[PDB]
Amino acid sequence: ARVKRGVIARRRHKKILKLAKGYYGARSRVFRVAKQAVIKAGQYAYRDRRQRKRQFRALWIARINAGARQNGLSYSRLIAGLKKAAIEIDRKVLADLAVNEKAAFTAIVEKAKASLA
Amino acid sequence: SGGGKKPWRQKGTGRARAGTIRSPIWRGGGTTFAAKPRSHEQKLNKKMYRAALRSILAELVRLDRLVVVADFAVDAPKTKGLVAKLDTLGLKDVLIVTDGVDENLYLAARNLAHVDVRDVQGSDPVSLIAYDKVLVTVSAVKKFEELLG
RNA sequence: GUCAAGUGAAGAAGCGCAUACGGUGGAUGCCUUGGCAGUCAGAGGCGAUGAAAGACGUGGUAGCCUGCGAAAAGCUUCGGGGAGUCGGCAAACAGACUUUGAUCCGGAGAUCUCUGAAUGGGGGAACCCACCUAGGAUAACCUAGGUAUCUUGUACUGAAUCCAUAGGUGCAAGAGGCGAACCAGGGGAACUGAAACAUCUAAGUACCCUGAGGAAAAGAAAUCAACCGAGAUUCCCUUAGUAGUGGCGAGCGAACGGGGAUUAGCCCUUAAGCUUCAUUGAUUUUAGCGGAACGCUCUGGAAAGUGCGGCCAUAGUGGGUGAUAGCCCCGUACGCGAAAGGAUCUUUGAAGUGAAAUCAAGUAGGACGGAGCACGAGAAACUUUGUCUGAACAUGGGGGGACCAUCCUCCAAGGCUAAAUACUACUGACUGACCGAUAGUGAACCAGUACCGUGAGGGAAAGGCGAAAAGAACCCCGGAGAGGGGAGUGAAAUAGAACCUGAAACCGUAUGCGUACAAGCAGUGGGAGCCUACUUGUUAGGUGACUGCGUACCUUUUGUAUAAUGGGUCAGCGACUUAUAUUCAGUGGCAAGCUUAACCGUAUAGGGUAGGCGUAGCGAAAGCGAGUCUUAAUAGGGCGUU
RNA sequence: AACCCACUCCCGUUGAAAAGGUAGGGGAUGACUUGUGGAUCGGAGUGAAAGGCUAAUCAAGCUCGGAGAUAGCUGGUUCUC
RNA sequence: GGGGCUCAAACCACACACCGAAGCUGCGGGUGUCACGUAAGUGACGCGGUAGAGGAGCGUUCUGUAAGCCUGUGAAGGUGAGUUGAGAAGCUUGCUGGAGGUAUCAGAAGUGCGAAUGCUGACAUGAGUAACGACAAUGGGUGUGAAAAACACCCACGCCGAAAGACCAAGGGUUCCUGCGCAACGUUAAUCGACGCAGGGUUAGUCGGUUCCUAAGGCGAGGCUGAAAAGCGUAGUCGA
RNA sequence: GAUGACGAAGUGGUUGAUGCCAUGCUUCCAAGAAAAGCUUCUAAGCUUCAGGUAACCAGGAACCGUACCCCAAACCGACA
RNA sequence: AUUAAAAACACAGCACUCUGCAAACACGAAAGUGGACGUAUAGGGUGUGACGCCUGCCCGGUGCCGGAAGGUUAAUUGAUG
RNA sequence: CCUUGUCGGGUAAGUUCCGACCUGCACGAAUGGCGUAACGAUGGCGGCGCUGUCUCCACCCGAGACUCAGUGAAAUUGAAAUCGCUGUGAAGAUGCAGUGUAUCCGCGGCUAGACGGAAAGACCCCGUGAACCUUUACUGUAGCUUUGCACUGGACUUUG
RNA sequence: CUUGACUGCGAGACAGACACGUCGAGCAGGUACGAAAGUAGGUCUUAGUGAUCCGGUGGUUCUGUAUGGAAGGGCCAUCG
Repeated sequence: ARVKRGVIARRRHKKILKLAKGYYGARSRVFRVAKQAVIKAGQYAYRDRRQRKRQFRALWIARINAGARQNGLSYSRLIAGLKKAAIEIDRKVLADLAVNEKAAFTAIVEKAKASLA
Repeated sequence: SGGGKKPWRQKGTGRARAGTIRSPIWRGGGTTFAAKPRSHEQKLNKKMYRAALRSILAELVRLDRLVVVADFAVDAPKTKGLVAKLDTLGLKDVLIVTDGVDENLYLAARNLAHVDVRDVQGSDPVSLIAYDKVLVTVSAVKKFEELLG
């Protein structure tokens, strides 16, 4: 039972080279470089499913900071005043109301100033 | 064949290190754990053989796969005669186990495509499980009780 | 309209990514005229009647293979075959041969150049020069025989030296050389292991040498056993990794006793046996002959495949035939078959041999020095002998592991013997959970070639059109090119000869988008824009401006982005196997038992329980035993006991 | 001068050349140079001696075997959870 | 760390708020173990990992299953797309291909490659870069040709001339000559060639060899010697 | 330009070798191949025809190598 | 040979020592052969190195040469216990 | 060795050279001691000539370089979208941090870096590695030599 | 005064990878001293040492290659 391994080696290399397509030069077309680029892309993608949740939070916080300062309040005073009250409303929909629904965000910052924090 | 000399000297050549042309890494070279003619015949105990037999005659009974006849004898060495004798029984793809194989019964069905004629000593677990029905004579059932217990 | 300030879309020398077509390249798949390994048989040699191995010739075209040998791809006969043929790469073409029977196949002959043991003498293999006899030939030769050395036998001859010895001449017979292994001998390592290394091991191995045969060798008790017995030798399984042996280290390793395969002993008051002949029948082999049973239909280039209905079978899983065939062909099961050779067995004569003469003397034994016996000379028996010695004579003699008595058992110093056993370069058949072109032989192909070496010696790469050459008439560009564009053939030519499929690396052309103020493992998270398909949206594909994070992989290390190692890349290949002993787990069968090994077997069955392990242990042992050992101890203690 | 040699520089070092070229240099009737044939060979030759040379190989040639020597060393060891 | 900071954006206190991790919590999945459960069935604690132990799988080739099933209404292979699984991977399909393939469950392994200065082929990069082999030396004309720096001829220029000339031995083995050619070889082109195809050419009493003779040395009947193989040698007979 | 016929002068002096006489001559030590062909002598034998020696006549001299390269592109250096 | 040409090696000359011929010595399990068809003015080994002047002291170690014959001492003998 | 010892000469200046001295680390008489004409592709010092050796290079002549046409290598190479500085860090960074500079791509040059390329460091270490040389290492052996016993005898004499 | 620097052991611990090592009540047999309880298995304590294999010596109940013995081996004590 001699078994000739050239038909499975090819499909495994096609799988790696298909995962590597779009990359520069030998990163997309030779196996020993495409393999490393695919593994590295996988590590970065694991890391960046975490940093996505880190980076969007900071953007929300920066937009809420900018929207609250137009109404005469900090970010931090706003988050404190929204817990002297009870809003349970997150950084995502507050940033969305900061850009889009500005009168509702003004109502929210006035109910935070109403709790005097 | 060949492969006595070192191919090159070991230093200076700037090349990887070889001691023969016929190394198994090389394409002329040998295979690393090259086979030699071995045996695959293993030991089955006598009791384990006889007890594996006694439990496939039991399944040939339960699955309605075993067929007992009083005697099974053909007249002439003709395959057409034995086809006609099996077609009365409604019987294709059969292992015929007689007590001793007659030469008429052997000359017929040694051409026939799905029929095998064996004796009781000459039956085996693979041919009992393989053929879709198993025809035995009464003398074969006597002989199986003598052998198997 | 003007002037300021702001803002910025196209415009790519070239690149990047994606896509689509190509090119290179030969992977992959599929295939096989080649290998590899067994089983069952064969016959086990060929050679002075000139071998194995060659050189040169030999053909209508003539290079190389393959045959042949100046009678040269053949000649003569017998026998078979019954329609084509003049071997292959190599298809065509000439001149022809064949039913008055070619070609082809087997048996027997004839010829058989030169080399090579090479043998008339030389020699640098395939060349050079001879002699004698017989016959034929007109100052030139030609035919057919001889002409080596050695050994043995014989005849003639005869030196010193008288006799006869050496020697010499002639006859007869035989030898020599080659071959993969097997066998019996002569001579015999070292690496290695011992974790160094000397004894030892490896190992009486490898190698070199000499003989013989189809087998050889050995073999008919001066053999073992314990007072019972067995009876030649060889081979296998055990006893047993046991007793021994060993720097008592590494290791090396029996025997008794069993189980078998095999079957015989004849003689030195002359035998079995084996040869060679002549016969007596018989069997095989070298070639062949016959050898059953299928039609219609669909798809298709083509049917063996589809659908339906049959038939044959001592023949059904063979090969190939335009796709997969028991019924189309060659075959297969099954019967038949030989002018002539060969081989085995059998009669019944014959000549030989065995065969050394007459039961064993420079022999047994011994002293030194070795070697072997599993046994490193050791308490060292037994065997063999290089040196030196040296017996008895059946009221002898040697063996029973130092040695001595007593018993038991054999008769050495002369021989010959079949089978079981080993091996396979060589044939034939069959087989494979063997390979399928980097594999399998080094070698599927014009391979031990090409090539490399002064040589010994080393040693490649290279398979596939199509079912059939139907291998592309003709036209056009081009150099009466190369290569193409058509046309034809074909089912298919992006099957067009470098020809099945035709991957990846690598190189292009086309389209989309992004790229010329931007700094780094080239991605990843976010993300605008643009472009295509859709059909539109909270989509799919392609680019990815801009932006956060971000120093490859391996290996080694305490630690590597490391300026440590390793890798140019791709595609193939490339590393825990196998055998035998054993231990543990899991899983089965039998169970106080289980299990067989060789071997027998109409053969994976069944038989064969010799042997192995278990049912009892203790002790160094004798021994004793549910106990035993130690001990003065019925005490203690160690080990053991539903 | 031929011939034989090889002291110096420079070039060349992937060479025209695996040891050369060009300029200069030494011997050049002899312990000279050379053709052709022959002899000596691997613990063995030959050596006006250097471990020189023995087929571009030399403190023990080449080749084939023992042989897949041995390596407490280095390198490598292939799919998944 | 930089910009920059001086009733601070530095320091010493104190206060309140905020950001900040793969930590915790929420929400949705998968898995291990343990306990419960007529086995749906939940709970609870877990779940970084090198050497290493243990457990469970995928895929490749072969054999049985298989005289089965699939397949020329198109196999294997190749190349895309979609899709499904924790993964190895699976499944469906467009094109290519043009004859084979192997559900399932078992048996067996030449069973999985990126590294070994790994083997062997193809192909890159360096790069259209260095070179193109003595610095005797070339310039026109004419022809032939598809095309001439290079071929041939003419004119002229150089160079060797104790050779760059004529010849013999060795070694080579047809390279010689003539027709036809230019793919490859020629470090460029080639109409030329020591290249390809096909023909032809080598004439001896006197030149060389054989033949005659011997040197070194070889071999050597017999012979001496040596475990064998063989060594040495007499007669001899090769050897320029 | 290829070929057939015809075809002038073709003599004298000097210098001359590393060639020849010369395997000579002189000299010196380092003291300078073998064997055959050749000349000659007999032996063993012949019958002393054969054999030898001259003359003359007729006839013969086998086989093999010869092309081409050798201060080389053809040999030895993997190469023009 | 291919990084060292020299002061290195060689050399004439010198001295020591061996060798009486079947030589010492060398290659050869041996036969044989070289030395040498030579013969002590010859032949081997060793050291020194033309020439000129010279070549001093030491015989304890070690070697080599000779010497008595006392101790020791091997195989082999094989008394005695 | 100290050491470039001291003194003389040579030079403007002399660790070298020549002549002495003798405190010879550590000369010394055939592993010869001292001299020595001639002879060295021999070592070291000084001089005359001579000059691109030099100050200090200028110009010229050919052959490459450069461009054009034809042919067409190499070592190396994990992939590259391949800056400077200051730090940091397996401790000397194009790739890390901070920060400056910097439109995109050649060609000719030059070599400061890529711990550049070439050779599994030669030095050093290590291996219960190897090889070969030495000897008064250990163990042996060829050869040489002593005696016994054979081959090997008789005859006398001295003698236990 | 005298041999307890005893013989057979040895519950149990300490130490400890192993080989080794350390302490030891008690029991039996025999003894010292002491009138007797009792002390005594060396020394106030911890160093003063060396495995195995070979050999030597003295015992022995064991073995003892056909048997009776020996040889050699085994166990026990001891030496190099």
